[PDB]
Amino acid sequence: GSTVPRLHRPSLQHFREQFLVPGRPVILKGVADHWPCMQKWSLEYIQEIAGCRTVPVEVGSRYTDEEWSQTLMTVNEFISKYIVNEPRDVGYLAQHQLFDQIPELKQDISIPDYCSLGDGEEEEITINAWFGPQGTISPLHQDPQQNFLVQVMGRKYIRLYSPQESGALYPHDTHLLHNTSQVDVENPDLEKFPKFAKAPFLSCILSPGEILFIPVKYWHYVRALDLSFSVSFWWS
Ligand SMILES: CNC(=N)NCCC[C@H](N)C(=O)O
Ligand SMILES: O=C(O)CCC(=O)C(=O)O
Ligand SMILES: [Zn+2]
Repeated sequence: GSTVPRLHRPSLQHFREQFLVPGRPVILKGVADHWPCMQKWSLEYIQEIAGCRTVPVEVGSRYTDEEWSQTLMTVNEFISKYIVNEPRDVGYLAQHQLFDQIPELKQDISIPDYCSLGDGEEEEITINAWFGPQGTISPLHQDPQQNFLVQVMGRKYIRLYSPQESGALYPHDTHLLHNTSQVDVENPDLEKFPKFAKAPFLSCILSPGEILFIPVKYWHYVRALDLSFSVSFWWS
């Protein structure tokens, strides 16, 4: 397919009419690139401000693996065990509302102006942190809300499939995982999932300072290319 469009600070109206309403993905430049987090956030700063706090940690390459698990530890332990000391396994501080837990970190980010284009309340917006080493993989899935995924540290390779292509993505037959694809995006078993091949997609490498708008129910697949930290905003 082709690359996700990059727009420098588009007006609220242009974003509403060209991406929000028709549900098209877009990268927003010049919006979050000067949030205090962009130059302040590093291992040391995160250790100093958050190192002592308990956080949920996902262990295993993908959350669809059988030998995959969720455990608890301090931020310092996570960085030590799963980032800097030659990790033995993939650890990932994923989908954790770190900013409700640590209000001092919320100072370093903001609510994107584009969120007020929706029907939801600003404080009903779910803010999650995505902190982990190079190689963390989030398998193909969809979320029930609009998403502003802001990249702070490192880069992320992201694959996007429109909800119309849901048939060729073979969602799990479980209810519980029905929002998660059965296909390994970067190595698809075409013999078991032959329709995944002709399914068109958008993709991009998301870099620090860039915001990825993921339309509601838009399927996304995410792999960290470096030591990465992302902040997702779920809104309506
Ligand atoms: C997205 N990656 C991950 N390693 N954990 C959280 C996955 C739960 C949820 N369904 C989601 O992707 O938002
Ligand atoms: O960045 C990732 O690893 C996945 C993030 C995600 O799934 C989301 O923000 O909805
Ligand atoms: Zn998601």
